[PDB]
Amino acid sequence: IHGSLARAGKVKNQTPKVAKQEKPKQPRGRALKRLKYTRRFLSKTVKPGEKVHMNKQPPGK
Amino acid sequence: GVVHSTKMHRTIIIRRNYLHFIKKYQRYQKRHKSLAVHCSPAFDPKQGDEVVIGQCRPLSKTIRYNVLEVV
Amino acid sequence: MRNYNNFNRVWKAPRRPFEKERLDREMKLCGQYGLRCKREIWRVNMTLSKMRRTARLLLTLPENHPRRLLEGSAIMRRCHEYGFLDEEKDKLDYVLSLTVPDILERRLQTIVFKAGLAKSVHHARVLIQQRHIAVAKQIVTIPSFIVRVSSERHIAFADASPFGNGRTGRVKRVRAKAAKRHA
Amino acid sequence: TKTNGQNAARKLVRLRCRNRWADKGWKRAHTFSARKANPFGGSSHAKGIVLEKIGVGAKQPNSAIRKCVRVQLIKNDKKIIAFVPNDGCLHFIEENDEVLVSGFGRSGHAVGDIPGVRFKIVKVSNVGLYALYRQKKEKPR
Amino acid sequence: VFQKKKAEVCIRTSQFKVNKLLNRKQFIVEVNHPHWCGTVPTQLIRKKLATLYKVPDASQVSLFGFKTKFGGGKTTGFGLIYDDLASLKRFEPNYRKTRMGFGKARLPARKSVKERRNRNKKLRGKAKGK
RNA sequence: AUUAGGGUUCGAUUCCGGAGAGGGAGCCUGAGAAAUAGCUACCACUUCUACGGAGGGCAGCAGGCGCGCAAAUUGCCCAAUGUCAAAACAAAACGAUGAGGCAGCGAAAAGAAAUAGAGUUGUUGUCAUUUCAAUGGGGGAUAUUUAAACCCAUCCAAUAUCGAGUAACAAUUGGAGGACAAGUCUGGUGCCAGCACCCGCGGUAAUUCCAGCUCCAAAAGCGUAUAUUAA
Ligand SMILES: [Mg+2]
Ligand SMILES: [Mg+2]
Ligand SMILES: [Mg+2]
Ligand SMILES: [Mg+2]
Ligand SMILES: [Mg+2]
Ligand SMILES: [Mg+2]
Ligand SMILES: [Mg+2]
Ligand SMILES: [Mg+2]
Ligand SMILES: [Mg+2]
Ligand SMILES: [Mg+2]
Ligand SMILES: [Mg+2]
Ligand SMILES: [Mg+2]
Ligand SMILES: [Mg+2]
Ligand SMILES: [Mg+2]
Ligand SMILES: [Mg+2]
Ligand SMILES: [Mg+2]
Ligand SMILES: [Mg+2]
Ligand SMILES: [Mg+2]
Ligand SMILES: [Mg+2]
Ligand SMILES: [Mg+2]
Ligand SMILES: [Mg+2]
Ligand code: NA
Ligand code: NA
Ligand code: NA
Repeated sequence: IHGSLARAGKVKNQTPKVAKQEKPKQPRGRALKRLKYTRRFLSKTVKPGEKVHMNKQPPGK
Repeated sequence: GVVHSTKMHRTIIIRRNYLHFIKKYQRYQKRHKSLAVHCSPAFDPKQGDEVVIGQCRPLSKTIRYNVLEVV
Repeated sequence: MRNYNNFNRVWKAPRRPFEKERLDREMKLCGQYGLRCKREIWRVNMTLSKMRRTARLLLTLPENHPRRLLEGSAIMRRCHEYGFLDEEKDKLDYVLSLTVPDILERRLQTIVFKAGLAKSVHHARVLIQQRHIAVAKQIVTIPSFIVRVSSERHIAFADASPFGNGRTGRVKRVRAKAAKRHA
Repeated sequence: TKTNGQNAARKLVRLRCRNRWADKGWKRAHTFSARKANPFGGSSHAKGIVLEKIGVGAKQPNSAIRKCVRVQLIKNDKKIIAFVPNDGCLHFIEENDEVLVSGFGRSGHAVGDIPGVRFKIVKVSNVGLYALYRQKKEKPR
Repeated sequence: VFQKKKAEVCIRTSQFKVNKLLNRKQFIVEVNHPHWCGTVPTQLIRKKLATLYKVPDASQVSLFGFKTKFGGGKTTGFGLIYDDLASLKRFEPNYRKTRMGFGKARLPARKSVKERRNRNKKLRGKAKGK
């Protein structure tokens, strides 16, 4: 017949449950802004001619 | 004003023509008002004549002015 | 109901939410001046926009206009007293050229760090928030305190603070109380 | 072209009044036809009762069964079709349940590949549907 | 550096005014307490003000509305010095006299008075007050 | 409110003016009312009764029932602000006042502002260590405030006053193809579930779904819907 109301939610129940891992807390407020400012403008020297990636990923497939 | 109608007994209608300014368009439009004025039997105005009127107490339902001069 | 206490907003959000040129420039200001959030920058932006708006209106009027003579001298007195401009720059045209860092430099957070009371701009903010800094012998706990040039020399450690003439702080007080009670 | 006379303000006023009706947005705001046909009657939200769960096929070139419900509004007994967002949220809705409905974001226009659906389910049994989806709350009864 | 000292209180008077209409003197009282631990009690300020102005009885000084300055070390309020104790007990508001001890006892709850008045509107003669 | 300017739009709502006290219409008194916590009648509702009768008008305050997407306490006080009045205050001797004020509730909106700061050594910066001081949240008071309380403010001895190290006192809300700041990442699903304001993604190697990780944006705020202004 014209489709099924069943199968609703199929993928959410299919997806294996991966627990969210525990990490140390991050600074909040001004400290977090200071932490981000250090990485962008103080942790490295800018090399012109190549853009800067803030979430560069390891190679795969 | 200017006399508009002279068909009532001892009463006349006058017209006050003026330009009203519309702010948005920065231009004028022609407008007029009509007033019922008591005319004493000492003036005998004609349609098209121009008169000077003065405010007085209500003399009828629509009359609030009296003819003071005819030009 | 029947309450007539005025209130108004002091900041405005940027029209374009994601501009890499503006985001990088504002992040540079946030980390250099130790600001908590972007609202502090935008609060300064609103202040700068008000003064420039008034200056532009005054420059339209002729020089002899009483509004230009009165209101024009008032704003320059404000710029000179708070250090936004310089005494040498005594024309309304220099109000138009004011920049955001100029106001940011006059903040108590920047002044304390520049004066040497704190070894970092972040040290200055926490020191001010911890009632260790006094301006003209008055404790100020507001980092956004705009310091006048006249009161710049009167900034020092608070009388009641352990860094000035006050009693001992927290860790020393509890330790001595711990040392006494442990007997 | 247009009139330019200094004493021609009446013509310019009349011209704008007549031509403002050609604007579909301006006409809709100044006419009651849209509100009379609007099931919400000009409201942002409306409460209703679920009549049945139905599956609506996505428009070409999409291929899906968008899960919707038939809702009868309490305020005016008008029947509407409302989309149920997120994955598996249809299980949170039952027959004769009290649901809060909202617009779909385009002010009465159909949204996405769903053929003619302009409403979505926002709350069910007085608790937010998205909160149930994230397990922040639990459905009473 | 710290210097352990006795906490001393200094009374400062400003905007002093004498009005014979109410038989008193009005002034703003400023209190300087650089090393005080907490707030200066109003009783202590009354004693110092009485000695400062050389009044016979300290009970004829009335103080109220003391606001501590931000950052500590200062307090400002209002003070009245009456010609005699009789004038103070005659012109001072009841709530201020209650703080000093010689105040009238509180009346019954206003709610109960409202019920009694409304109940009496039914009665005609000699029933009111039973 | 939004706007370079011209404009567009909102104004039930604090002040001024008008109107009304369920619906209508009459009227007495009075300087002033076509009054409604005044009267009379009718129509709608509605309460008590011993059945003969007698009543009621929250679009005042608080609070109920409905209605709905949608809006608080059946609280304290006349201390302030005023009104009325035969009336200063006080003395056996305290005028009323839900007008008003003060608290409760209250992420409408608005202002200020924490969630850390300095180092040591090891591995210019990060990281593992390692100390050092500081401070609130909070708990308290000779007290202060207040009509009385409650909030602020002051203080942690003045002879004599509690307290951060996973500072667990643990920040969230939406996103990461394009518009539009941020992943050729890793698993799971195969035009299904779902996403997607728009363009589009998914039919077995998904930059878009469900997840983990990482990253981005704003931040004690942040999404969504509907109006409205600019665009
Ligand atoms: Mg202190
Ligand atoms: Mg033509
Ligand atoms: Mg414009
Ligand atoms: Mg109005
Ligand atoms: Mg209405
Ligand atoms: Mg009336
Ligand atoms: Mg009613
Ligand atoms: Mg009278
Ligand atoms: Mg009436
Ligand atoms: Mg009533
Ligand atoms: Mg009636
Ligand atoms: Mg609300
Ligand atoms: Mg009163
Ligand atoms: Mg009240
Ligand atoms: Mg009230
Ligand atoms: Mg706030
Ligand atoms: Mg926290
Ligand atoms: Mg208060
Ligand atoms: Mg990008
Ligand atoms: Mg795969
Ligand atoms: Mg994959
Ligand atoms: Na009520
Ligand atoms: Na209140
Ligand atoms: Na993802």
